[PDB]
Amino acid sequence: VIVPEGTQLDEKQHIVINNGAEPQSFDPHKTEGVPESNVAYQLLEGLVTSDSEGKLQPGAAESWENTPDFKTWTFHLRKDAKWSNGDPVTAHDFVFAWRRLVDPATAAPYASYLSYLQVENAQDIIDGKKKPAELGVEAKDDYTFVVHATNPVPYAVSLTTHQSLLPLPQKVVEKLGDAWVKKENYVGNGAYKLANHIINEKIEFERNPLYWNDKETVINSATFLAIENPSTDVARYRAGDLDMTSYGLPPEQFAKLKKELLGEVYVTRTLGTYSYELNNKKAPFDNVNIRKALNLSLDRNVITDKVLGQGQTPTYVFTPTYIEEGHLIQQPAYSKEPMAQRNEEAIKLLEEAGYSKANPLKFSILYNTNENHKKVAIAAASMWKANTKGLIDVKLENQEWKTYIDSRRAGRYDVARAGWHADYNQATTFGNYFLSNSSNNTAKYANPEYDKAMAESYAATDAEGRAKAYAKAEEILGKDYGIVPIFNYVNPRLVKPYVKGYSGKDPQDHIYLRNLYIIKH
Amino acid sequence: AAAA
Repeated sequence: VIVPEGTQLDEKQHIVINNGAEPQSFDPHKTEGVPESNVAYQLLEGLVTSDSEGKLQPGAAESWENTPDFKTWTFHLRKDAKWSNGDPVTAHDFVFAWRRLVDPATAAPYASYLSYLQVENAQDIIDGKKKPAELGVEAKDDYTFVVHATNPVPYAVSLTTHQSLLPLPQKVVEKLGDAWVKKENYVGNGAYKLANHIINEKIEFERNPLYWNDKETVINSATFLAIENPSTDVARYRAGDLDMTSYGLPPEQFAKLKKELLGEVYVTRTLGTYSYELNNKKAPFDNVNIRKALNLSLDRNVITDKVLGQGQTPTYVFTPTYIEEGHLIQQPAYSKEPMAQRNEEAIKLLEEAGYSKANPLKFSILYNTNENHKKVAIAAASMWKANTKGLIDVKLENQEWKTYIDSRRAGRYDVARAGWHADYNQATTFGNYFLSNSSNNTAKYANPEYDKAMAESYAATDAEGRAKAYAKAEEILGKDYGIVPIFNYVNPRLVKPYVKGYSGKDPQDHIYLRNLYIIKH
Repeated sequence: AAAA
């Protein structure tokens, strides 16, 4: 079906993809990053999934509907679908998984996701006020899963594609606990299963013959690598030892790669924002005046045009304004001032805060080991020093991905490199991040007025009303200088000419092995 | 999702 008629498929159907880092975990309730989701999406499948262009398609649910108030969501599950051990996939698995997500005992980084979906009692369960069984989801019968929201969520279906809402094999997890995730124990309902895992080297996938749609799966086996540095990724690609890079390429090589690798360079415009997150509860970044100084004195065009130059676009707000219902979000006024004015304002604010050339503002930029991040941090450090005439002095601190995520979540940072990719193609995937009570909010940003602005969106009865509430939230977040937004992403990748089914058009840039195929000639 |  996915293969055009007549196409000469290769016999082996093996692919090697750089996944970029060692994942924290293969349990979708214990993770929050792209490396993790890329693994989970091969092994498990939720209600709805997506094609190579990011368009929604039936997953574990073959049909679904909503009540006209957008509060009741009913999903019709496939009657003959099975887990990789032969157990049936039922609505009970979904009830089980979604309860486990908000269960405080799970301590899930994405606990808040069912709060974002406005599911009855989700927030109360997260807050320890109600038992997980009180969650407003139910198995009306073995193949009918119903979601009950307290507010209208017209974008509900798009949320259900996220890794945090993947089903888990209840019978297995209830018996094994957290140990279900070990390779010997793992059971899933996705297109692949784990053949091997060597920490810091590779993850090997093999076909799950019990996947409901195995007959349309083409790739037989795949390897995910964990290569942190884009230049190493490119080197392995050019040695013919991997087939698809991760979504970073070395800026200084980019031009020549386009010239030499005709039709192998893909650049996807994605719903993503690259920021420096400020720790709003750690001195001195609890001071709005300093957060403001850092924003004024960072020239985004230097990073996008001079350091990277691959199509990244400067931004000064968190939400990408091209996301659906994002269109009324405004770039802040200072972004239109000349750098000379901005820098003069920044220097005043830092002097008022008691910094000088002799006693500069000192802090570290925490980032995950990646030469491209290092380059951006070097440029940021350099701009902040020069633009403030010596009143900021910035050190770099790189940590392995797992450690970096831990450090951010633990608040053990001053300023951290941060990228947020949309979980679903609607503005709240960004706006929800900065709610006071969001499990994703590692900035420790909290403004009741922000929360109130966001809450007004559920009182709106149309897209315009929602888009106005999102604009007001972003305004509030901007006046607080809660973070330092830098750019909206592109995702440059190399893909070999014999790899088919990668579009360059998926705004979330997922790679599902079930969407790919290797051609012969 | 947090981007690598």
